[PDB]
Amino acid sequence: KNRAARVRVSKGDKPVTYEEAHAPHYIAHRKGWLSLHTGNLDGEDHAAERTVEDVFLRKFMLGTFPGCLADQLVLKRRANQLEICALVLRQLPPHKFYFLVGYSETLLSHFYKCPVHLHLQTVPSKVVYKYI
Amino acid sequence: YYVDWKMLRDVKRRKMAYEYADERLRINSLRKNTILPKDLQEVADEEIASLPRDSCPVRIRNRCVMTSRPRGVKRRWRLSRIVFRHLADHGQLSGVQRAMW
Amino acid sequence: RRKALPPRTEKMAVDQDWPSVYPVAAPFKPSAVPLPVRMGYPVKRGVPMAKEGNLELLKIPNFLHLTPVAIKRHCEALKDFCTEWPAALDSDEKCEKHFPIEIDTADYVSAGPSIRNPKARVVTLRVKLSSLNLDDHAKKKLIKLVGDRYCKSTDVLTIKTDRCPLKRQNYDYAVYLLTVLYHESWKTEEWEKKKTEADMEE
Amino acid sequence: VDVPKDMTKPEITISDEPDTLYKRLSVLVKGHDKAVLDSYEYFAVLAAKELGISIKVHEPPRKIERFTLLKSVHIFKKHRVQYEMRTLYRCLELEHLTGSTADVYLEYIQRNLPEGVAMEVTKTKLEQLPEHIRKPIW
Amino acid sequence: EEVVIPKKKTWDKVAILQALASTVHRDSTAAPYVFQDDPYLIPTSSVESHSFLLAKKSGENAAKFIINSYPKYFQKDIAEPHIPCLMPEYFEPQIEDVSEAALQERIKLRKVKASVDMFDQLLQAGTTVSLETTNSLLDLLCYYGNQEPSANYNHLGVTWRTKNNAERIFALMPEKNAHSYCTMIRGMVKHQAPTQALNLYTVLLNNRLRADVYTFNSLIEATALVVNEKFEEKWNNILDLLKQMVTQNVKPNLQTFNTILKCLRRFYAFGKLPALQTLREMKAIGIEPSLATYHYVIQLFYQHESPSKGSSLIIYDIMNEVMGKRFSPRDPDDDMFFQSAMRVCSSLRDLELAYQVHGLLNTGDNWKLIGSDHRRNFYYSKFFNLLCFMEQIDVTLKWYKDLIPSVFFPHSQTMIDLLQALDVANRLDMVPQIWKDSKEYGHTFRNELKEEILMLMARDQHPPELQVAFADCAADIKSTYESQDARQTAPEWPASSLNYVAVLFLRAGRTQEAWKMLGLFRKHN
Amino acid sequence: RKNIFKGRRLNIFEPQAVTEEAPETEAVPSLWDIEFAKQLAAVTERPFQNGFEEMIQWTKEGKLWEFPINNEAGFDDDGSEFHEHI
Ligand SMILES: [Mg+2]
Ligand SMILES: [Mg+2]
Repeated sequence: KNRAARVRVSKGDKPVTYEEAHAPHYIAHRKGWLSLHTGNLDGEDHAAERTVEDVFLRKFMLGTFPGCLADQLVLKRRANQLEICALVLRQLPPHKFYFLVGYSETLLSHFYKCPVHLHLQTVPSKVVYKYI
Repeated sequence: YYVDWKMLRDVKRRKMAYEYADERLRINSLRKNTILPKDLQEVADEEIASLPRDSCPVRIRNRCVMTSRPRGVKRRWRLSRIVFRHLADHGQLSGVQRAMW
Repeated sequence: RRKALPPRTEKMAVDQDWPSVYPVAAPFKPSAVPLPVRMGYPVKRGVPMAKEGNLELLKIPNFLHLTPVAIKRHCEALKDFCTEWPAALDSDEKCEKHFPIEIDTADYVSAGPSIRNPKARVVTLRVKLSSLNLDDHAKKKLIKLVGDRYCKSTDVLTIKTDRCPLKRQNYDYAVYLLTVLYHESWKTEEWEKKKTEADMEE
Repeated sequence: VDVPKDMTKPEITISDEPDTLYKRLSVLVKGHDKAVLDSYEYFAVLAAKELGISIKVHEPPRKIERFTLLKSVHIFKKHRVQYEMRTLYRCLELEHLTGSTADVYLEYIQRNLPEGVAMEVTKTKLEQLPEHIRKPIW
Repeated sequence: EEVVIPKKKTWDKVAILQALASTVHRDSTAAPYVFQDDPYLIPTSSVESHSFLLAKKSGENAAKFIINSYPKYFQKDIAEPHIPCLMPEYFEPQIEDVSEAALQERIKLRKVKASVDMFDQLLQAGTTVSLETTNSLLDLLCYYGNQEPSANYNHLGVTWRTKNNAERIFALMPEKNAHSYCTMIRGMVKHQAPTQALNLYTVLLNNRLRADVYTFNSLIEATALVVNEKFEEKWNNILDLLKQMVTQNVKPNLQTFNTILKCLRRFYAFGKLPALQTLREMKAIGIEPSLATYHYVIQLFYQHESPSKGSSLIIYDIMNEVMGKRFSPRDPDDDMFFQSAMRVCSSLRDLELAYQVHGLLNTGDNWKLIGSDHRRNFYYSKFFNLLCFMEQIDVTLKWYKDLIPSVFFPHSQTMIDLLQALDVANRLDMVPQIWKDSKEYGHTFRNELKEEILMLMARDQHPPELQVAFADCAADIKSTYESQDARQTAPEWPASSLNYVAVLFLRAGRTQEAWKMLGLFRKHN
Repeated sequence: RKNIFKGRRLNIFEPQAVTEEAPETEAVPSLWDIEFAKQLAAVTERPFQNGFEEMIQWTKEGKLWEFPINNEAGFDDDGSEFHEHI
């Protein structure tokens, strides 16, 4: 039985978001790609450097916002600027969010030597698509 | 820390090759040409072999940058086949989808 | 604790100008978009999810900043930075008559911290031989000298340069090849009289 | 009602250098999703028509890249999981475009490029004969 | 030939965006672009704006502290073309050897303790030191008073000290030029020590060394502050410095005249005529007055005088002169003109005068010279109050929507002014929407605003359609009293507040709700 | 009824027709002049009010590319013609 990126059925008491409720074979059929960039085109180079930077942001954003992160990030790369879209729960005071926003924008910009955009959308809780 | 001691040795091997990449190229040019006298070529073989062992392009090994699996690594993404599926099945790689035809 | 303010969609005017809300490319903000849009595969008996808290509406590259109303306003302001194409060069035939040399160059744009693409240094120079001043003997020598770069059907000569790192160096090298080939086709050297009857093109 | 009066301040210095003439400009956008390219074509055509460029749009044939990887982490080589990368093409040709008009059109096009696509520009610059060729030198 | 090649157009690489930026204007309902567009993060009051923005500003400083603390973690570069504005910086001296070249690095890196210690070692070494380097060392020490500048992490009285290193090194100088005296005088005047600066100028005259433009700028301020003589004696000294300035052929700058007008503000009566003479001199010299120059002129003529005939003449002539002009920054106090200009219009109560001031602000990039956040709030505070009664309510509401909350958050007193305009305009139908907007604008629990709204709604009888709307607003107001944030210290229900709410729930077909209000009077006495 | 710009002025300073012919910009920069530049610019600069305003500031600072994109921007190869490479 296939087990790649799936949540198993357990009665009807475990909530599942839209991203986790679809099997990996539904990619490009029901859900899009969490990250979009030129590296994986047909005749374009510089694909490995984009991948490793993508993984670091998955680990940095998750640790920068402990517990308050809703689901996976969305990474958009236009020109030389990097846009990060996140869904964050209403956990920290708004003072701390702006502190982390300023801390993240400056630190990543001086590490990858490229401008970074960090846009946040706040939700009361995790959005539930099935079960519950 | 690199993920394994094997990965650490590869970094030193790549660094050593880069330093002696130009010197080896100049010496190897003499060997690979038959118009120079054979006496000079024999001296060239002694000098090129006197260089440190780690400064060899062939000894460079391509591993995965995440788990350092010596084989089963795609060259384009520099990732092992297990790690590549882990990122691709979650939709974290652009333009990568399950093949259906 | 802190509460959630109502979205600005309620305060949005009926006839307000949209492009002022989105001047540049920005991600889809559910509070900033008055349009009620639902996407995602629905439940067996249900409706697709709403626009708030939906990642599917966030992955898509929106075109809210390129509305047709904004496009006309954006383009009209840019009309100052333009100069008209000459009217006499209407037919493509006259373009060849007045300009016999065309040069092909390429620029590449990709998402990343770097722009250096090694494939952008290529320069392609194409010249129609019928517009030059080659003689009967000089033209035959030029074809035999340039090799396969000349097409016998379209009578076009193509020169490709890749050794120079930059496009300007290749462009200066490409034109250098064209002029040195013309000045050499007119030099009837002494050994040229040693022609073989099997080497004659006619 | 209250608006910033005359908030426009660009300068266009007309020099004495003759402008560069391009015989034909080709733009080839490549991406993974057709919908983005369909909308991007509409944006480019609408802007091009307003500037008066008389462009033509054609769709080059697509190509599909496939590769196969093992399924499990140990043995079981009779079961494979395949993957596919789809790159969709769209070409927009520009004819009889001046150098000054080419610069603004490209930068306006490039700045609004979606994050999931890229493009290549092939400019066919035209010019007269070189000085040595034009000036009679044997 | 029948073909003419048109001439190319050359433009800067950033002017293309500015052409598009002209088409797009400010958005009425949009929060400031600096803050996030998310409603949970959108500021709700002017108090939040300072807290939110400074928190983000501290984030940049916090991150840059990490970058500079560990330079080795950011040396990797993958930026093409190279961006020198993202590479980590260095503050420690890159050269640890004792040499003149390494000494210059410490001076340029805003290091005071390292420079003075290394300079002493250089002197003990016997190696010669350039006079310009010595003057450069003095300038760094004089400006900060032999102290360190303000760093991320390691008013009354004369800040200048007699036992200071600046005087010690100045005496030790073998050769002293005009610049050495000029920079010493400016520091003394800056640090509220003009007695020493004037004495040094006398020695400077004995040295037959001409003073630069900036020296006379400090001397004029120094002379007035040293003694407390009358205006006539001060003015004679002021004219004396100008005559000496002509002898040395020194042309005063814009700031030379601005500081004179600011100091003349103390003489609110005797300095009116001399102020005009200096202003006419500026036009003759050729130095165009900036916004700050007119800022001191209007305030000097504007006092607590009922006639204000002279002030009216001052402002009217200026506004015609400044009409249709775009101003570039030319004075550190240019940002205080717009706030000061609105103060004059507040007393004169001239709406037409305010529009000329506001129209000037919206021309070109002149809006960037409004001032700080509190200056911007104060500038719009007086301006919006004038928009209430001086104009029809129909246009007043349009200005209310555009300016608030996009530009500034209204004050409690400003809300009272809006209510007065509605009452005068015989329009009470917008009261429920005003209260709803009041809660959004940080005025949820303002006792002053609550009383005014309740009194106006229940002042007179209304048709049942309008009465229900007032009752719905009153019910929300009643809920606010129940959930006051001051209940931790002391919850207070005003006597008037209870009365009007009880009366309000009578004529809206809410007789049942009125019964519950009867028992509140006895409970609250 | 009298304009404030018309009347008696101070005649001590003669009206200067022209400024300095050759400014000394290529010399040791005085500290106070640099401080004046910081003060004048800091008051002038304001937090970004629109997306376009953020783009132009980055473009001048070098954060963003100079559109239209040329792949050889910032790399002139020591300003050498093709002869040094051929
Ligand atoms: Mg291990
Ligand atoms: Mg091998």
